[PDB]
Amino acid sequence: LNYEYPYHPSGNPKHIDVSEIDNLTLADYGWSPDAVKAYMFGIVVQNPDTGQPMGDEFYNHILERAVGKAERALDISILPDTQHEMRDYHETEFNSYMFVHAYRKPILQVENLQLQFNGRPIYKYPANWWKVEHLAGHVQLFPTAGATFAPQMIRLEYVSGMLPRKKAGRNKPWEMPPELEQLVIKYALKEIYQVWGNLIIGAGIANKTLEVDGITETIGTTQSAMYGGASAQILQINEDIKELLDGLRAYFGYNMIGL
Amino acid sequence: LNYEYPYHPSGNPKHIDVSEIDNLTLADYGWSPDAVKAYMFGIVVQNPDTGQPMGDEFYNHILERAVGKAERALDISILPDTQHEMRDYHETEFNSYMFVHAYRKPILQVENLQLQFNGRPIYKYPANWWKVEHLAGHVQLFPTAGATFAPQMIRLEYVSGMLPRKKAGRNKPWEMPPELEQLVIKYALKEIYQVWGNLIIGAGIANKTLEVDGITETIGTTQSAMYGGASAQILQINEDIKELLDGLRAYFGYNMIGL
Amino acid sequence: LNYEYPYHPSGNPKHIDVSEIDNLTLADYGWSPDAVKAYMFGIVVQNPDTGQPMGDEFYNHILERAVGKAERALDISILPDTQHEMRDYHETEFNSYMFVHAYRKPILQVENLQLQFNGRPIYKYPANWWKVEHLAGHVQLFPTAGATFAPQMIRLEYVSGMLPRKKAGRNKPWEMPPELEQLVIKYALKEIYQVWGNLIIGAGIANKTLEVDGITETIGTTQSAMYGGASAQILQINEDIKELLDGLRAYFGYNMIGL
Amino acid sequence: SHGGTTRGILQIRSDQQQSQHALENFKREWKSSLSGINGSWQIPVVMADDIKFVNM
Amino acid sequence: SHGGTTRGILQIRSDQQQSQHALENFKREWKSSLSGINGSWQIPVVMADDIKFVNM
Ligand SMILES: [Zn+2]
Ligand SMILES: [Zn+2]
Ligand SMILES: [Zn+2]
Repeated sequence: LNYEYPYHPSGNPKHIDVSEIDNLTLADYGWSPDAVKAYMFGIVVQNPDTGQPMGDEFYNHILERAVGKAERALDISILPDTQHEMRDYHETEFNSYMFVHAYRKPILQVENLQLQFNGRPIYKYPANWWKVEHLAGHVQLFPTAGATFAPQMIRLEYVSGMLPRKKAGRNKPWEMPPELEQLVIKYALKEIYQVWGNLIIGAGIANKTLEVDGITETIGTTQSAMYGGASAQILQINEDIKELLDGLRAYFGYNMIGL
Repeated sequence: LNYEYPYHPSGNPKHIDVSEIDNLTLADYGWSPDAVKAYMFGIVVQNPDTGQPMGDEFYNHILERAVGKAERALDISILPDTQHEMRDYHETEFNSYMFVHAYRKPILQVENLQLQFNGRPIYKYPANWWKVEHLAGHVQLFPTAGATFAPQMIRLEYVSGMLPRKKAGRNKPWEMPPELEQLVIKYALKEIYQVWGNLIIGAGIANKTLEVDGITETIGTTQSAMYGGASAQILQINEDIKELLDGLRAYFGYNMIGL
Repeated sequence: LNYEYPYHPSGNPKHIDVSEIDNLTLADYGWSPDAVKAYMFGIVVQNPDTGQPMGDEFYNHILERAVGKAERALDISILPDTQHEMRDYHETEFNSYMFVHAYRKPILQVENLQLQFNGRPIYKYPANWWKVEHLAGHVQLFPTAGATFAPQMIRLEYVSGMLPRKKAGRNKPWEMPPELEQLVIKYALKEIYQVWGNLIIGAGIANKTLEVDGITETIGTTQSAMYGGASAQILQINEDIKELLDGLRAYFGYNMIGL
Repeated sequence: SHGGTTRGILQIRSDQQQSQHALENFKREWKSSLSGINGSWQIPVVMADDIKFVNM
Repeated sequence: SHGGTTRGILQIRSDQQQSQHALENFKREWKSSLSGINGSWQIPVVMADDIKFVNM
């Protein structure tokens, strides 16, 4: 077999170039102001006195925080990033084919794996030994050929993250599921509805009547002393979030550790 | 290896200069009056009789207290600060590679570590022995080469805190998660909504009608004898806080100690 | 080492001069009428018949009692004061490096520590032996070199209290947390809202209508036979208090004693 | 030779599961305080919402 | 040599924990009435909202 050294085509196939991780952007995953606005078709958000529409800056801000919330809501790494870990030796798992669980998952690829002492490599494992399970976040060695623990013996460098899916409706284990995109959308949408729900009427108005010279107008509104103007949509979005998180917490597993 | 002495590049890499910790400010983390106002787009807070808008002083005041509340809500150190601890010897943990848990986390870097007697250094551990786990708040030694406890034997100097994140959507373990910023925002916003909710109408008005010379006006409002004018927004913000704190209390672990 | 005698720089560093404890005032901690008024921006409290505004005397009165309530709500000493204790000998804790828990915490500094008999010093411990843990309220000795209890053998003089914090957003263990200030504010604010909630309308009015010569006015109000005019704000302030006390009762620990 | 000798499962439960990083440094807090002869008589204090041990 | 021999925890519970001063003079009330041979057969009366002893 011949390959770019670390990327042995069975155990550690290359999925991204370490230059592309700088080139990828939120819009490449479909997280864009236009995508949010699409879910608010027929609505426009604008300053009631000034008339100017809300700018895309706030949309992108909200989207970046929605991605952060999604990355803590599921114990995952979404946008590609280079991770450098110093990991403890434990005898049970070191005996178990040098088992290590990465802090961040999925693994896009492993970049380096060494056993070291004060930064000196004691051994560098051949890349043909590296066994990677991308969605699990597991790395192992299968060698071709006085204490139960010690700190920071293992040095592991890898890329965590997901790539945008290459086919409609489908994703590989290292590609983003189609509806995690929609989950991040829904999180953005829930904040934008909170903004819009202030502006449908003047501040604090929950009923109005005006009568002048035999003309009468009277409006009841979705605002009230209990419920804000976008309560309903937020409730629905919360339902959708609940279903989405149920499904995605079935796709990613339960966390476990042996003590 | 060559390095600035304490900052051995494997065990204690330098993340901040001890001059920059004075230069960092709240606005560098995005906590600014403009950031709060953005979440109240289309609202303005102004004195009903005087017309003057509420000044940025109150915004910055509220933000500083929102940071304090966030630092107690999660057992964390947010803004960089230099911590000096005198720590007890305990035989079990001293035998466990000189294990010490810092009072404040994350560790940005360790500055000094000594075993002492009446302020006299008995031993100064080489910086190449220091093993730091930044997000955990753990420090250990891995030496290169009549009682179970005694008070204040170990002197530990370090910087605790978080740095502002360098990439969109991503944070290293020593960088602030994108939505802890939003949590501090939400805490500020919850007080500013309490202020604004007094001023939408005259004091104590919950309904009004005026009729003069065949013109009639009638307003119902979000105030009531139970609910204040911004009850709804505060409730929603409390929901968002609950979700954010759930996620962040999953990111930081459960506290534990052995007795 | 050279130092002002009691203030050995490792075990008992000096944090305040015993002259400054007289010079510190509530306004130095930010507890001021202006600080309360800021949280009631756009409101003014004034005698409905006399028109005169409520004086700062009542504000300072309320603030002093809010500090007293805060000092019992958390088992702490807030404003610096000199504490003189006569403490019992107990064999277990005297054997445990002369362990004593102070009645008041934090310790700013220890001023004197002696073993005595009818006021005669039997031994005065060298200040280089004193080990102080400020936030815990613990003092111990680490000597450099017929009954299980007896009354009032140990004489301990110290300063308890907190200093105003020196940096924004941050506090040392002997400095006041930024939101304990806000807790004392909220306690003051809760009484001032009870005062203001009487004056928004005439006494006992919960609805009014007046019609004269074809002009009609009609007002519904936040007063009712159940809820007072500021019920809502008081409820919200109670919520904020609950969150603040949760956080601060996590910062200070659970009380314990061995019998 | 082949069995599961595992005594039981320590169930800790809260509003959400810990991250893997949190759980691995909790494993370090555990082993540095409680393992072997060195830890043998210490007891951990834990303040989780509920703690259960299932005997298998 | 190293263990916790502690029999158990006496949990007393009320609307709020006692101050440290209150708790230390409760320790004095306790030891002056109940410790050693001198106290050996007396029983304390306590009127806390609930009292529990946890066997460890
Ligand atoms: Zn896993
Ligand atoms: Zn910890
Ligand atoms: Zn205590």
